[PDB]
Amino acid sequence: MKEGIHPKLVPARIICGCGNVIETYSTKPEIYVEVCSKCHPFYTGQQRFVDTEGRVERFQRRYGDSYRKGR
Amino acid sequence: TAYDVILAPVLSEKAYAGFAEGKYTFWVHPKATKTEIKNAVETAFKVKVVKVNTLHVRGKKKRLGRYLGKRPDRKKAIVQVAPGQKIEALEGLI
Amino acid sequence: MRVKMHVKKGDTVLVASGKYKGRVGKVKEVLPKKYAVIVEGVNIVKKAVRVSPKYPQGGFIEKEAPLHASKVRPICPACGKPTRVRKKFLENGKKIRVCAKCGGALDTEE
Amino acid sequence: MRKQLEEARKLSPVELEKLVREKKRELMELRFQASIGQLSQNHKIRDLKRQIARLLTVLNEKRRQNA
RNA sequence: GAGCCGGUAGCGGGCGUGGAUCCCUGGAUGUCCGAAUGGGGGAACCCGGCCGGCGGGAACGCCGGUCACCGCGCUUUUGCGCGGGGGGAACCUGGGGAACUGAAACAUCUCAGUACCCAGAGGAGAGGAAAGAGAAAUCGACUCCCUGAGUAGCGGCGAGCGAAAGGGGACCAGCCUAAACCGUCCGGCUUGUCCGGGCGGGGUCGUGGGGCCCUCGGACACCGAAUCCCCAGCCUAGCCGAAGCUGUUGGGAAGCAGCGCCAGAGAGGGUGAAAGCCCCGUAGGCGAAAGGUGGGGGGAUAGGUGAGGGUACCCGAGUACCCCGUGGUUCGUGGAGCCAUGGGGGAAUCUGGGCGGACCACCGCCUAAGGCUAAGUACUCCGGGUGACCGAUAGCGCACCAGUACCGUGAGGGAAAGGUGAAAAGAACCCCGGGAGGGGAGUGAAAUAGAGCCUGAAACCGUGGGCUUACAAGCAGUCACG
RNA sequence: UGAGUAACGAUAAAGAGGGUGAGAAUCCCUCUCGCCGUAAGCCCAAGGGUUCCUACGCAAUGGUCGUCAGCGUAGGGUUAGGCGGGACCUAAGGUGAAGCCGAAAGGCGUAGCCGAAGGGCAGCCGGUUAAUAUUCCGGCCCUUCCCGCAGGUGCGAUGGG
Repeated sequence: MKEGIHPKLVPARIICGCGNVIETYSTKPEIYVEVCSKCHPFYTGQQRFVDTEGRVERFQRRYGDSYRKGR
Repeated sequence: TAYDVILAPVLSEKAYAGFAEGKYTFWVHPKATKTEIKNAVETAFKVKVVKVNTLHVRGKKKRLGRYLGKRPDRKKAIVQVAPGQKIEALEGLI
Repeated sequence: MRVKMHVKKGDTVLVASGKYKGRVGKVKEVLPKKYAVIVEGVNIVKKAVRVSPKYPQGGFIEKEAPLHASKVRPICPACGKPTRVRKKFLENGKKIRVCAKCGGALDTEE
Repeated sequence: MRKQLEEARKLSPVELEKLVREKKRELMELRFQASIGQLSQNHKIRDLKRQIARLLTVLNEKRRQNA
């Protein structure tokens, strides 16, 4: 495997759909977006001790970095 | 099982002429090494090995009628030692 | 009629045939039954060559195939086969007590 | 031969392990029969091969007795 | 139990009740191949090492072993034991993700998360211990059935798709992990007291546990692989086993006859023409031995639990809530529950925090966010059985030397043909003639059943005959007279 | 069915004798024509997997018989110290320890390797067989390489040149 969170995963199924709204207002327009898409996170690592990459993945890193820092 | 014998005699006019000089016509295993072909004739059969030649050959010609068939795997190997003997016990039919 | 079969080389009269009056069989055989009443040959005109007897319509032919023996001649004709008196160790013989009380036995015979 | 195996049952090492070689040869003889004899020999060729197996076998299977 | 040396009959022999065949079980070498593993490479080729062995010592080949590759187990001495990885008719779960068609347009919808493709999976899967549920102030894994209306439901309120609770019933089992909290021993850390390793305790079940004190505990609950044994059954091989003759035509009879029996077995199939009692090891019943496997039953194993009270407090993923995003669930934003996750921000310990019913309340229930979970439906490639289901251009396209030939480069698609006849006794010689062929014979109850053959028609080709027809126009033909 | 008409793979044409055999314009021999000849020649390399050779075989198939036959029945039969290739090489290309990427199967490719008429790399004539052959024999020939010997020596990795 590759581009999961590494601890975990964000390879989400991605469906994209909309159009135009006009509802609480009154009239109703047309739109519909019966289609599919994609939507995904971010790469970057640092250090164990000495000479190190890391990799892992996005959002957790703001948490994520400290744990290994916490060892 | 790694056994010495590797061959059966072949029967050409030339093979029949083979003994005038000492060429030796043998149906053989489809993977015998010349050295085996040496040694087989040796300790299994007792000579000073000299001169060897050998022929792989795919099988030749057949029918039955109702279906189809062609002759299975075959092979030849030839040789003649210096002393001029041996196999005189073995040329005997001709 | 498989690896298992029936009557030994045996001694037995038969019935339907156009010959009836049987006795010894000769050689029982495999899936096609194949045995010899040692009655009724034909000819087969075994070619002409001296490798054959020279002037054929050969004389020994014995393959009246069907099972039909009135089995064995102990003192009876046809019988059912019951089974065995055994007594002595590994004895069977499926000796036939039906009317007559014998197996056409290996002891007394074949 | 009711007891083809017994001597074969008896032999324990190379003495057979070589004997077979000669004993193999006895059958090496049998290919010589393009048309030199090949009469009653057709049995003689047959299950004489069979013993050899056991000669393999007993070697093997006593090499199994060995291991 | 005793005759055999596959389909195939010849041809040359043998071995044999001092079991060979045949079957059944474990044996032992199993060429090459392919995840593929010594190394590459056009599958069926090749090239070596590193040991020991043959060849005339080694220069030359043979032998057998060992020679990856991942990921783990760790033994963190270049490595050890050990892990997988291959598929395989279907099977379902994930992950992925399609139109035309249907809308008599069609882009929303639909069909439909179908089809397909991978991933994974085991003989089942998956789910499965309740942040239920919905309304009694319930129930208490779930799935499978059928019901539950296709009503309650959702929308270009077009065509549609389509529940759950409840109720019945099937099987009817539930427990493991993190909690500095303590001890522990161990690692780092550095002066101890941060984190990390194991071990104990706890590691929940429904609001409890953690700790101090007091009554406390004086044992039954058997394994949801806890373990093994035993009845454990298939596997295989089996053995029975009842009981008619005689007459008769008859090409042949077990039909007709006559007289007879049988039996917890008159299913069926077979023997030259129709057998309950001739044969079929036909079904009644019984075997079987050691294995090679395992639910029921059984036992021991029972890890693992098996009292309430007191003080306040340290306790199931930090990331749930919220916002914008799409997902599911019958739910296409309509006000939009829930569970899902997209991003975005971001709180806390049983004074919780979520719920059900936009939102608030109040009412009541529940205690979330680390996992294995059987037996229960499904599926039928394999085996066995079954038959108002089928007969040889039906049935798989395939019934016996085929999905092989053939064709199509390849991707593929995709043939035709069964039965002579009691058995072959399948035709010796005879003669015509090159031979095939044909006649005699004789064979056989039938060869006008003799091998392209049971029986064999259809048109289409002949003769043999019969009747008529050469000066007339006519689809055809029907009627009238000869 | 039309049809024994169309058709007969070429406008580059043989004849006759003699034999053979059941039976020959087509088959075997002789003889004379004819035609190629810048190929309808000899030769290797792809193609393919048997003919070729011998006997008998004639219905088959050869687009006609056909005693012939590349058709049949079975047998026959080609081997390399140096011919070609493989145990050497490596371009593109392919491959793939890394390395870095994909919903999932994937992506590329560092290093090396795989892969030719490329390159490097050890000869030739005659002779006899039914058939093959510069590998069979004869003559001649040079071969990387091993051991054993002499002799000299600075030697030693595809490492760097």
